[PDB]
Amino acid sequence: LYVGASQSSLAYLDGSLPGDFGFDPLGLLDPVNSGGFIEPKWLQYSEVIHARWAMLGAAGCIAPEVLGAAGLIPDATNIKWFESGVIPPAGSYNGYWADPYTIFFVEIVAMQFAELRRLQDFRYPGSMGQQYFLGLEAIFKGSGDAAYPGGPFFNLFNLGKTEAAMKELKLKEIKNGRLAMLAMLGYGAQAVMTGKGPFQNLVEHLADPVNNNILTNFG
Amino acid sequence: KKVKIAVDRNPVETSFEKWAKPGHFSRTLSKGPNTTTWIWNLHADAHDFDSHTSDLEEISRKVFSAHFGQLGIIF
Amino acid sequence: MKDFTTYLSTAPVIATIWFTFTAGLLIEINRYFPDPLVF
Amino acid sequence: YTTAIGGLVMAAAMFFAGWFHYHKAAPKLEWFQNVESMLNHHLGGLLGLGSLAWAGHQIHVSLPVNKLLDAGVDPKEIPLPHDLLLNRAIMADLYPSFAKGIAPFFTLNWSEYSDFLTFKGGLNPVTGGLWLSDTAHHHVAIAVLFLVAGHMYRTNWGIGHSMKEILEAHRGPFTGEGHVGLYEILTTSWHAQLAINLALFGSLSIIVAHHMYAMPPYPYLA
Amino acid sequence: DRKLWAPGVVAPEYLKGDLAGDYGWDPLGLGADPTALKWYRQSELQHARWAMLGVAGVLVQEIVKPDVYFYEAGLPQNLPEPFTNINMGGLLAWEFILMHWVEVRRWQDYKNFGSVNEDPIFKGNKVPNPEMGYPGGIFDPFGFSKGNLKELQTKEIKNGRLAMIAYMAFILQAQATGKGPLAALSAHLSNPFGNNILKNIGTCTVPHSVDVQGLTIPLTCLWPGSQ
Amino acid sequence: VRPVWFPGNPPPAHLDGSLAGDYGFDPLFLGQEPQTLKWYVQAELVHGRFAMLGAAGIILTSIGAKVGLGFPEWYDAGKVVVEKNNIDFPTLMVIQFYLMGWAETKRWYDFKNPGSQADGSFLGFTEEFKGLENGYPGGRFFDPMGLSRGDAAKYQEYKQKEVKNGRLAMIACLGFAAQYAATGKGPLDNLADHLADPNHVNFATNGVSIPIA
Amino acid sequence: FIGSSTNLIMVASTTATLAAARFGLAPTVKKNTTAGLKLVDSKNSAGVISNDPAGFTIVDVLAMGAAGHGLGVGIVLGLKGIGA
Ligand code: CLA
Ligand code: CLA
Ligand code: CLA
Ligand code: CLA
Ligand SMILES: CC1=C[C@H](O)CC(C)(C)[C@H]1/C=C/C(C)=C/C=C/C(C)=C/C=C/C=C(C)/C=C/C=C(C)/C=C/C1=C(C)C[C@H](O)CC1(C)C
Ligand SMILES: CC1=C(/C=C/C(C)=C/C=C/C(C)=C/C=C/C=C(C)/C=C/C=C(C)/C=C/C2=C(C)CCCC2(C)C)C(C)(C)CCC1
Ligand SMILES: CCCCCCCCCCCCC/C=C\[C@H](O)[C@H](N)CO
Ligand SMILES: CCCCCCCCCCCCCCCC(=O)O
Ligand SMILES: CCCCCCCCCCCC(=O)O
Repeated sequence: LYVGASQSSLAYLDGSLPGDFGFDPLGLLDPVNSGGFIEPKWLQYSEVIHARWAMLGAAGCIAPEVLGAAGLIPDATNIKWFESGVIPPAGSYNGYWADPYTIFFVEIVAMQFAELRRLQDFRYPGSMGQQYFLGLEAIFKGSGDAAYPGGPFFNLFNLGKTEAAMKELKLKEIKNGRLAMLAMLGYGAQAVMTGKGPFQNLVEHLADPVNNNILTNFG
Repeated sequence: KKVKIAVDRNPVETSFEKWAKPGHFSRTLSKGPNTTTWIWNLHADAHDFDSHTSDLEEISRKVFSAHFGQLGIIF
Repeated sequence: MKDFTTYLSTAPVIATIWFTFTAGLLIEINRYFPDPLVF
Repeated sequence: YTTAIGGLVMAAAMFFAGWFHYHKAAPKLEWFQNVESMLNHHLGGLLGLGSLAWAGHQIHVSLPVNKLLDAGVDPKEIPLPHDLLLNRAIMADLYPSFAKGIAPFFTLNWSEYSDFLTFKGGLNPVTGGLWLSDTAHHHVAIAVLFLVAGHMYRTNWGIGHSMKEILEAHRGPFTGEGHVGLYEILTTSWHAQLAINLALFGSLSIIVAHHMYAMPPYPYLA
Repeated sequence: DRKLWAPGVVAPEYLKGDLAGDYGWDPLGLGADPTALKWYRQSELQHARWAMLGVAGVLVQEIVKPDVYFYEAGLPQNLPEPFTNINMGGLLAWEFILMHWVEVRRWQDYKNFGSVNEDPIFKGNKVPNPEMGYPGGIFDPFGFSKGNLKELQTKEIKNGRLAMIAYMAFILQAQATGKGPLAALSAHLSNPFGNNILKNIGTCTVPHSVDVQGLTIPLTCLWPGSQ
Repeated sequence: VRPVWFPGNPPPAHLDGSLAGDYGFDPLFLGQEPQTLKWYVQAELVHGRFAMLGAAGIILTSIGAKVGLGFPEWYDAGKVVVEKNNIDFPTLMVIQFYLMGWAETKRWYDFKNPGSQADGSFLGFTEEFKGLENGYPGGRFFDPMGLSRGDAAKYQEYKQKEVKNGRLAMIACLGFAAQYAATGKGPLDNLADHLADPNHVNFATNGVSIPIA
Repeated sequence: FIGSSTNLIMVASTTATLAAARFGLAPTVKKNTTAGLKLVDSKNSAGVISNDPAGFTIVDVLAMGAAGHGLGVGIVLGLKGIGA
């Protein structure tokens, strides 16, 4: 469907996976002699994980600048995404309730619990619903697909009642996630090249596109 | 005609069972020691991968892992 | 663990541990008793 | 100390890679016999990317730090490598071409970079070793040459070469059939490849010894 | 069938509508264990009743005494006569003893249903106690339970939930602005575009600590705002 | 069925839940053999009991130190006792080694031959050294209250409580050592410093734990 | 930079390399060359599905772009090296 399709990649891409456009010139989903991490289940799971994380990242990288330009948030906040303490050489914010290492330890424990339980459910489907977890195991059963667990919390409003609706929503999620991944890559590249925020780059380009682009930002 | 990533999953099991059996790689040394010569043979045919088996795939895999161990030593 | 102990019981591993123990004992003896030439 | 810790981590990674490739994911024989793809990667990726990465480090760290060391600056007062890599003011002061950014590279105005990419030759009169600007330019040229050479053999597309075709096309009247069967010999015998690699590797090692005493590349080495 | 909390969602199998105010809402599945469900029902009833009492107390206190801050009303210098500057230790002792007695009786009623209905001193004075958390008798002297108890319990739990939300709103409003709910409502009515959560947030009017007579009690806001 | 140290991971074969505090935690398979597991069970029980005594003593002494009682810290109590009281340190060490040697030697030879110490060769005492299980030496001397010879369910619950409290005390002693080597003060002094300011007084701000901070 | 000799030479070089392969004058992903420099069919493992009338795939675009860039960079640096 897309550009770069091949007869070899079409042997294993029959539209079963969500967002299958037959774009695989590097042949990473061939089930013939597959192992380790280069296999269809892990690759699709990693793509949906990167998709959701990049969606949150793109929104979180462009939200404080847009909210600051709109006057909703004060002037103490509204800093660039790479100047919020992420990279201390690029700038750090000292307005938090604690230093970034304490918050990092909190993130270590929190992310370890979430990610390790997620991994254990991927390795053993449904194993996160038997052991006692303060009664929360009733919603950690998931389904056969580790990428789409569902349940009372992960599917709060029980959307996608029909299989077609669920397929449509899955395709929308993967496309928005790919767009967000490209946006995050663009955010990093613009931060290294221009040295400013992404919304600032968008504004500067909208003012005069001929004098504001990658060709004029070289030197 | 197609260049891809061909692989086999879990061919050899990670265990210490063979660590207690010296000379398991060769059919001649698998019997055990009877003379001191055997001991020297145990060290002379250790890396001789094309003598343990005639399968080229096994030799290539052993070579790959030997290269990784060597780079670990260098690091 | 039985296989690991059997591997540690082989001649080179036992020789390494024994020589390390003997060398360490001799080194510590010469360290706490410097230059012993006579009794 | 940080480099030592990184080396220990890399050693553990190499050991884990060996264990993983022997007991968890062992490649088939057809994966090892992809000499065309292997050569393309070792030429472009390994050699070319390694030379390009070292050229980048030499341009951004070795060149300004060593220039300041040769200028008489105390090692404690020299800016940290990340300090030189974060702002363009210090680099522009030490090298005016840095004030133009990467713009002269894309505009085919490489001559503007004539302050850290030259052909000085000889040796540094202060340190006695080769000029690091010349070594950086050397690594840039080497990286471009190896990256160009890394797109010679065909892998999964029509463009590229087949080594068996080139070997079979070389045949004269005084040699009979020629290189027929050499490709099958080198793609199935590890000892033959080991012989060729060991011979060229040892020859290059001796060449390295001669080139290193003759042209000392490190400061205060001669 | 009853109306659920979300259109199109399917209620849990353990929520068939027997208990009052069952909207089929349990995203965490904390009601899977029947014992845990009964304990959480008792906890929700206690929270609902205490929140209704607190909300009504704050509102009536702000109406009758508009110059006394409900947040700082716990200080001994703000107590009315003849309880001003009273020793808080004896006050805490009184509350601890009485609350401990009644809560132990209620807990025993939860563990062993219908086992503490009788008065331990005067025999014959018992309570009917139809369900758990609903003793009645001396607790309901007006006798309003001899009728439609389902809709009455539904109204009770819904009003309690609304009061829980209301009291937490009171706490956050007093923490961000520094005034009672009625005063904050009047201030917002004076200028809706100037006094809202968009500008009052980020400021924590609660001090770092308070020195109640001799000992110092540490205090904090619910969010890391400006002290 | 039973909870494990890593949910979703199957418990090993050498850990079937018969022992107290069994969570199937053995990634290195150090206790795969039955005799080795028996020895390690007794070692863990002794370690936990000593750690419990140490944690209780350290906490009580630090409590007396925080209040105006003059109690020395746990890292200086030895010097304070040896210098305050005319007590010879090697003599005390030899006496302690003699008593511990006799007790631990009887325990060791009982581990080698269960019930051997009940022969009556030690002052005629027989049932006081018969032993109940591995690492659980019941009798009128070790358990004068008779809690190990009555109400089996309560006994198993107490066994689980003992192993869990022992592991917690071992972690507590390790924390005491790390806290003293990183901050330099006692455990209660660190607790007071943390309670005074938890957002800025922790391991991420001591300047020793995280070197890149 | 637009309209200069460098830009014009690079654009002409890339366009010339792209026009030769598409019109059957340079090696492509579909047509290989022999030892006598004669076009002939290939055995590509990818087999990129293209809609072009001559089968010009994206791989051909990348290869011709790299070839034109090399020829253009060499020509510009050669002219700048001879003072012309
Ligand atoms: C001799 C070197 C070597 C070679 C030839 C291979 C080859 C292979 N590996 Mg392997 N591996 C190696 C070393 C090597 N590995 C080492 C040192 C480790 C430890 C870190 C691993 C750990 C590893 C795992 C866990 C897996 C493989 C897998 C594979 C197979 C396919 C995946 C792949 O590599 O494609 C392409 C590679 C990628 C898509 C990811 C590469 C991204 C890396 C992280 C980029 C950074 C490294 C880069 C060189 C540094 C540049 C600097 C940068 C900061 C700019 C393939 C046959 C997979 C497999 O078994 O497939 C069957 C698999 O699951 N490898
Ligand atoms: C702890 C993990 C582990 C375990 C339990 C095993 C277990 C096993 N491996 Mg394996 N392997 C591992 C990790 C592991 N391996 C790693 C990290 C690598 C990459 C190097 C390999 C690569 C590998 C290959 C290629 C092969 C095995 C084989 C085997 C089987 C028998 C050989 C044997 O173990 O004898 C014990 C061997 C040794 C103790 C020698 C180890 C030497 C190390 C690697 C280097 C030492 C360098 C030394 C310090 C430098 C010398 C200087 C000197 C002065 C000290 C056995 C079941 C063989 C097999 O399956 O039989 C067909 C097989 O051919 N392994
Ligand atoms: C651009 C891609 C690339 C790169 C950088 C390498 C690099 C390397 N290969 Mg590899 N290889 C590749 C592609 C690549 N290969 C492909 C496509 C194939 C299949 C045709 C192979 C098949 C192959 C075989 C059979 C062997 C190698 C070996 C080696 C190592 C030689 C040791 C040395 O002297 O170099 C310098 C050493 C270093 C620079 C040490 C640092 C290592 C870093 C991490 C580079 C590793 C990059 C590599 C792509 C792994 C990243 C993938 C990710 C999954 C981790 C070297 C690290 C030998 C080996 O196994 O070594 C273990 C060997 O026997 N390769
Ligand atoms: C491989 C070698 C290498 C590397 C790594 C670098 C790297 C760098 N060079 Mg450099 N350079 C090199 C070779 C290299 N160079 C060579 C060979 C030459 C001689 C021709 C030069 C000459 C040169 C000059 C003259 C200058 C640089 C400059 C720079 C810096 C900025 C690059 C830039 O201008 O914007 C380019 C934009 C990018 C590279 C995009 C970055 C992409 C990022 C990493 C994406 C991250 C996205 C990620 C998903 C974000 C999510 C993270 C999450 C946690 C939120 C940079 C660190 C500049 C400088 O340092 O100023 C003093 C500068 O002026 N270089
Ligand atoms: C298709 C294909 C096929 C063939 O065959 C093969 C190949 C070629 C390989 C392919 C391709 C691929 C690709 C393209 C890839 C890429 C990816 C990406 C880009 C990702 C990102 C990705 C990205 C990501 C994750 C990101 C994320 C982010 C985040 C979290 C962020 C966060 C944050 C925020 C909020 C804000 C602040 O201020 C900061 C922080 C805190 C930091
Ligand atoms: C008309 C038409 C069209 C259009 C088309 C086009 C327009 C295409 C294109 C395209 C292009 C426009 C492309 C481009 C490209 C580029 C490339 C591919 C590149 C590159 C690079 C490189 C590789 C380089 C290298 C180097 C360096 C880096 C330095 C040194 C030197 C050298 C050169 C080596 C369509 C289809 C729509 C429709 C119909 C017809
Ligand atoms: C005035 C001297 C009083 C005794 C001083 C201490 C002596 C210690 C002797 C303790 C006796 C140990 C054994 C006692 C009883 C034995 O079980 C029976 N004789 C064995 O049949
Ligand atoms: C300062 C050290 C003093 C030590 C005092 C020694 C007291 C005797 C203890 C020796 C116990 C030996 C146990 C027998 C050996 C064994 O059980 O295998
Ligand atoms: C380094 C490459 C040298 C190539 C030499 C080519 C000589 C042309 C020989 C052509 C013979 C033929 O095709 O009939």
